[PDB]
Amino acid sequence: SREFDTEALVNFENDNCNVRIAKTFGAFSITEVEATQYLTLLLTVEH
Amino acid sequence: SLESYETLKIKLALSKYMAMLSTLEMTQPLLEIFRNKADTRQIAAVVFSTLAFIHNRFHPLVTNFTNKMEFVVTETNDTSIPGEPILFTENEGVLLCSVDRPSIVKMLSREFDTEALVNFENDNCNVRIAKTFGAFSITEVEATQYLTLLLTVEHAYLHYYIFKNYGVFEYCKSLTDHSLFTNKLRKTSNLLLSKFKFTIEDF
Amino acid sequence: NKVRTVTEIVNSDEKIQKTYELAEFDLKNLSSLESYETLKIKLALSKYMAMLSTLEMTQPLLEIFRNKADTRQIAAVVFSTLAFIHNRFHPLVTNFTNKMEFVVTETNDTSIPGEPILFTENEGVLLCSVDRPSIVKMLSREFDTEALVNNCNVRIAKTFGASKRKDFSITEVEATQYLTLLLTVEHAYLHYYIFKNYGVFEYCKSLTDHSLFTNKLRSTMSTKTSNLLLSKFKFTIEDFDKINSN
Amino acid sequence: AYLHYYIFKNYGVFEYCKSLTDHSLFTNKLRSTMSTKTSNLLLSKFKFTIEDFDKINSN
Amino acid sequence: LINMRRYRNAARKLIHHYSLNSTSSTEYKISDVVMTMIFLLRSEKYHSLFKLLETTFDDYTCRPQMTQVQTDTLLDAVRSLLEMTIDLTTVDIMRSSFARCFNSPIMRYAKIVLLQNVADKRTTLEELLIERGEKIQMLQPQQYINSGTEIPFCDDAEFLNRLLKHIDPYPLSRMYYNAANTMFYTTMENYAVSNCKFNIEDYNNIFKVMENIRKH
Amino acid sequence: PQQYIEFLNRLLKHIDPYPLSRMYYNAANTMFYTTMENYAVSNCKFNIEDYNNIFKVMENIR
Amino acid sequence: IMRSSFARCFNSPIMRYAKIVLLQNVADKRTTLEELLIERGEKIQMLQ
Amino acid sequence: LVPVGMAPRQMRVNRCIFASIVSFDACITYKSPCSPDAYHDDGWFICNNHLIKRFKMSKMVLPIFDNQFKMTIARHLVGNKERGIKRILIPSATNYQDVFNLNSMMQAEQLIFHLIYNNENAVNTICDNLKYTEGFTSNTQRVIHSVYATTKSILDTTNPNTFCSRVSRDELRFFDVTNARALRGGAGDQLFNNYSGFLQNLIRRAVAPEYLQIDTEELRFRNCATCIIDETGLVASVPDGPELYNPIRSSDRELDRTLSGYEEYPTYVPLFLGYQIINSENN
Amino acid sequence: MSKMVLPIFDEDDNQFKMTIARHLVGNKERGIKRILIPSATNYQDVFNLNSMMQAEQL
Ligand SMILES: [Zn+2]
Repeated sequence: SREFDTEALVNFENDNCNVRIAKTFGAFSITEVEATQYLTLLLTVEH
Repeated sequence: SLESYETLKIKLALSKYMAMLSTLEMTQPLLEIFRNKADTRQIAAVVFSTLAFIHNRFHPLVTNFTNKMEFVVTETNDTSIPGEPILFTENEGVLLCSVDRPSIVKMLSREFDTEALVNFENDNCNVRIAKTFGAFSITEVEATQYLTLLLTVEHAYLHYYIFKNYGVFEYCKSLTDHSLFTNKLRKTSNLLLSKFKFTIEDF
Repeated sequence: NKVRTVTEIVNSDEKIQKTYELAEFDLKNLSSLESYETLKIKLALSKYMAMLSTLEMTQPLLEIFRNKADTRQIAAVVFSTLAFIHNRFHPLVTNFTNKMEFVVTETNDTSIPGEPILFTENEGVLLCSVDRPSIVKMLSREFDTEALVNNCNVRIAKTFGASKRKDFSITEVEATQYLTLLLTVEHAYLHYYIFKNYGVFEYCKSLTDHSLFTNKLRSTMSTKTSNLLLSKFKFTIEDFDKINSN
Repeated sequence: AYLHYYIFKNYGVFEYCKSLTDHSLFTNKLRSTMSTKTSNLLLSKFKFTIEDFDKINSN
Repeated sequence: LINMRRYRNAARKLIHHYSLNSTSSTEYKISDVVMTMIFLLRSEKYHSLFKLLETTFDDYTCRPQMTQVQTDTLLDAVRSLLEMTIDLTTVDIMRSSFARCFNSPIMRYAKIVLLQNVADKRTTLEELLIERGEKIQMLQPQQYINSGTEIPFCDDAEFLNRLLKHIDPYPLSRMYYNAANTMFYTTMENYAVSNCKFNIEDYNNIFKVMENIRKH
Repeated sequence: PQQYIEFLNRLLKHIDPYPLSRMYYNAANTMFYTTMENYAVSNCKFNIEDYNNIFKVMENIR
Repeated sequence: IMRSSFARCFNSPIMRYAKIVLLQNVADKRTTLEELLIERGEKIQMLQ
Repeated sequence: LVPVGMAPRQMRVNRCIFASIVSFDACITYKSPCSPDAYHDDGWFICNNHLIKRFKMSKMVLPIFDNQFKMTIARHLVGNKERGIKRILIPSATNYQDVFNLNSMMQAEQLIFHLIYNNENAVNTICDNLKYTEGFTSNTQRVIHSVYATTKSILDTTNPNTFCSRVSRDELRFFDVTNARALRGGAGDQLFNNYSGFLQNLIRRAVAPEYLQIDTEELRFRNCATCIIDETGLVASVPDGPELYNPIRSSDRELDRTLSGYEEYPTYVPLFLGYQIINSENN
Repeated sequence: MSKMVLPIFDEDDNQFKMTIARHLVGNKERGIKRILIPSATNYQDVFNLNSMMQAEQL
């Protein structure tokens, strides 16, 4: 239930605006929170 | 004199563009055509013919040219890019040409400094006096408007050539950075944009 | 400030120089930004009014808050506002997860000045405390619908450049009521956000001094979330310095 | 009024407002084009002045 | 004779400002105070309020004593004047404000003050926090919703457009000013009634925070 | 998507007395002013050097 | 205007020279050209 | 709540009846194709898309005048070689069930047709079947009631004015072949009467009269009739002989050198039939 | 008469465009006023040759 800092933190990522613009001109799911919860449980059970 | 001959050549190129316009046979001046949003077909035809004319000039040996192109006349601010009134996107294989009609209309409607500026000219009063003793038209403003549109479409056509020759990726990168064509002529000579220079300075 | 441009032909040396004063473009930009922000805020306010209508409560807002008996509607409105603000900060969120409790205080010895809406957990779930008398007092205070609020050069330039155009019970008074409620709930939501994400001690410290809001929020708000409603204007207390000296 | 409007059209609304505040800008903003290409101003027929201008200014 | 109507209008405006019942802010002057007092004296209806304010001419650091009938009459008179609701707390607020005004000297400049001397013991924000929080925790939730749920967003875009049109002529500047001053004055009233110092610094720190978040 | 697809000597005389240099000046200034207006409306930063590059012509050595 | 002009004349002393003045004291608050510009322009824009 | 108590709001309204078509199977999402013209407050209560799809008809305007009055008019989309049932531009109440393939289209549209055409038996049959089909109570019942209410509202808007027009003295219309010396005209007025009030309004909006007598002036738009009416309904047939060639250039070098920008006469076939009379302008 | 063109086949490249002119005669003119191309027996009367230049008459 603990709130995760998904949006809060900013981290390095593939951010080539040129690629984004080129793509724009050429034109059941799991959330980040769920993935974080799931990782937490997996690591707990790993311990 | 020599420079006058190059001036004559440039004016001849403008006259050829005029022949293209007459071939299009528009009743209204381009200013009114662009002001009239309903004349979407006229605007598209004008742009396409100008692009084909510029293509022929830039590739004199090449007479071929894309004979069909998707067109969209944009009006909203969010549908236009500053500094690029004409755009060439692709809708997954479909080539779209976007036009910023409000920007075109604004540029055309801008008052020009025809009379305001004074520039060197053939002013031999002796010749004038000798002549005095021996004794459908286009205005300077219209010529200026027409040159402005031709140069705008020249910029658009250069971006289009980058798009076709290199691809959409490089076309976008050119839109971002225009340094590719500081050299320009390196074909290009027939493009008026290679005839002069324009610069901006902090002041 | 200013700039200038020079036109020249490649083969010729006759150059034409023109000068531009950037103030005109500055006015254009400022007018565009002002209009855009006004449109955004009015859109948000209309959306808030529309969702409250969707709840479909017969009475108007002030009458609802005056009707002490119908705590149901008060709680519904408060929660809806809180969720709306929460989503405005996290557009992907359309619910509030953990259930919420609500209580409507009725006395000064039960209300806390300066925080009409507040939060406190019962060690299992969060409870929202509401100062309905204070809400009624705010929304009932007579509003000024006449006086205007406010560089003279750019002011005149905007005056001469910008234009003007000459079945809802809403007047500017009701719009003001809705805006006041939204701002109050936004303040309460900021308090609650600091609480949830920094502990009850930090929540209490924030209540004591809101200044902590600066870091505790700007760490996430200014970057990922729509700016605060108050961001539309810079607010200040009249004669603030002399009042502080007092 | 036409001079004001000319300055407006050819120099922007901010320049128009500044001219309204002070007509002196008219000097350059117009003489750049008026005295050269256009018929002189009607007022050009005479030199006008305010009686006791200096003392009035001192007032 | 006197223009009892103009006197009444000035009295009403001054009373609104001094009771914080109107966000409207305007200039006021000794002429206005005199208007008010003369109207109150002339009006048989408002003799009780006239007496209350006149008593402020003395030490004014005192609690007037009234019967329940007297208090009801005074509240009825005030409520009829301002056409609203009201409270003896507002009565005391007006008493204190008018006492401060009367005691203040004639000055070339207006005097900007804060509400105070309303309802003896000075309490800090911390003590109020402790006591109010204890009482709140004692209280029990009148109503609640379950977990999850769903914010009921509207859907009718035409309805949204109609509302937008209806609100377009409303100046955001005026609405913001009115709302902010409403909240500020209600907070002022709460503090003064609680006899706890108002933290002007933190109240302004709220906007400081707004700006600091905006700048990033 | 919306849409898919002699006397010139006399006209040369018509335009011959025109100051070509002034024509370029007017056209370029119109373009630049419109670009600045669009940038200001969009609140987007402007790259002066890139605009110069747009209208930059290199000179050969012959 | 006549009242103000005649008051100025009457209050003025007997002088060997005429006194050249400007109209003033007609209709309390001093307003600047800039403030007049702002207010009048707003009202005009309101007008249709 | 925001709005005044009740206070019926004012906004635009989609007018084509077929805009209300929706899949009764709530689990199946469907969007009907509507031409934007549907949002024009005009005599047309069908959008261009539905008109072309179902009736083979396209809207059109006929300038009339000093003051240029615009008279609504539809035109043929029928090709030259179409025959038999294909020539039924608007089927009659005795033939629409067959001309329109009720089986091939949605139940909601079938109900719409059985409402437009006054077929109460079919409407009742559909209503009862939907009552006993699928989760009627949950949402299908409400959807059906909404569609029925919309159709009935449109029909109640139209029919009273249609009846007043029928009994009207000032405005008179006669849908027949003005060439009385003809056999393909028949009792066109009787057939028009047989049509429903809303259908009669559609016919009025679509078919222009061959002649038009305004007060004392008569304007003859045609020396012939471009369509007829029989028991089958509105038929895109030439009353006198060979069908008119309908190129259908769209939708479903020396020559041009000479024929550059040059006035061109359209090949469309507008609907001209019958006599119309009016007193004053009433416009 | 006003010149006009009537396309016949205009599908892909078959572009039969028969030419045609339009009446410039209202619904009130009659006789000479309505005659478009008079016969040799009456053209002199229909046209006001005397009102036009002798070259046009020729
Ligand atoms: Zn439709």
